[PDB]
Amino acid sequence: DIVMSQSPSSLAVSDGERVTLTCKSSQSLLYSTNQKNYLAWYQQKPGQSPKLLIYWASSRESGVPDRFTGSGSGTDFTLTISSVKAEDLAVYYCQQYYSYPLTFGAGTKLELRADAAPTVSIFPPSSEQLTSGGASVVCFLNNFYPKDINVKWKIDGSERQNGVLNSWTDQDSKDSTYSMSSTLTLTKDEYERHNSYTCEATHKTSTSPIVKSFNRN
Amino acid sequence: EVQLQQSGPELVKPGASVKISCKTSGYTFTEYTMYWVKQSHGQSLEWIGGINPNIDDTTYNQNFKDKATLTVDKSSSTAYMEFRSLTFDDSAVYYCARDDKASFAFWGQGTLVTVSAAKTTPPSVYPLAPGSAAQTNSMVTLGCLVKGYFPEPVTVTWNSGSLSSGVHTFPAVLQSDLYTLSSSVTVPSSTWPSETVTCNVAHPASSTKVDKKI
Repeated sequence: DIVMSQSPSSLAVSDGERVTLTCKSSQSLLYSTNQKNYLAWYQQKPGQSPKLLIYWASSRESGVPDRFTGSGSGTDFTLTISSVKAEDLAVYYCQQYYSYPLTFGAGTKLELRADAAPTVSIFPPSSEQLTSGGASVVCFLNNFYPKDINVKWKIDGSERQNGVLNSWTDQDSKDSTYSMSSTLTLTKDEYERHNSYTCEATHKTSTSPIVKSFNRN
Repeated sequence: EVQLQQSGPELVKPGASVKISCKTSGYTFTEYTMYWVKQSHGQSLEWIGGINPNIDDTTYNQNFKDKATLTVDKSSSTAYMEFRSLTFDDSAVYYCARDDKASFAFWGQGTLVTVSAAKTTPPSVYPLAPGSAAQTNSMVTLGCLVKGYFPEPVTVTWNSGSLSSGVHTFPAVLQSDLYTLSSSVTVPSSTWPSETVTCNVAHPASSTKVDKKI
């Protein structure tokens, strides 16, 4: 089957700059009789249907604005946007129509900028949690950027990876930031056999990891 | 121009069969072909297959062998798609694709088909509060955990919509055939703990509403 790769996966852009997307195929998608390239670029909004923008990889569809243009033929396919807007926050795809079965791309998403970082969001477990027979300590990461972050759970100096439930959010529409929650659940007698719980997270904009912990007794 | 109306969300158990429709209007059904695209993992798109309604030409993907058989309706002008032997990896949103020309293809609104061996439970909520007596930040953050509900979604507001600013809603995670979520809002230190706050969760599938004061 014809497989396609996309590069890069994600990139941070500002308002008004030029965005170039690359789609590469393993085989040639050029039909020699009519010099056409059977590939089309896609665009899907969060909560809406995916729509087409560029057909035959070099021509514009009616209804698409003049900022969306495409170039390339055969193997290298390029989609160049002249000036992005605030409504251009979407995920782009490229799909070939050369041979069956049809395959899709990996997906490219654009981001915004920049410079967000958290300090402390440590919440101890409440009294209503232990009556149900379990225990749960949470760690949020609000107002942080970029989304590439690593969370680590430490219990009395020992690393524990089982029971960690992570959850990432999308980009905010007010300050262009992200939020991440990490919930470690456990049973009730394991919570009483330990005292200290350390919430560890390493960041890119800091040269030292932020350490913070709390005690049970 | 052309309308592609599909079915709504369905709650099905594992082992049954689900049928997905795609109503066509505004154009003739016996001229253009219909395709199906399965969207998994949020962003990844998978091709299911296609059907020619006039000559009964049917092709399917290698990943959908003995799973998806396509059937068209020549009298009601609509398409049908049925699945057999549903498993846990079939939790995805499915679209019907209208192959008009090689220039443009029209899409539908999508059918959310989730599958779990799962009963509708009322959500149990617990308030969260920081256990420290003092802090260095001028803001105090709070939250409440929503655990043990089915199905999606649950609308979580704060103080009956008055504290709408600075709210952060996290997506749910499936653990033991039931979803869990959380929320965090930022509160200035001039109100807490002299002024009380409340968590308002709502579940229209269970018709419950519990208020927890922090």
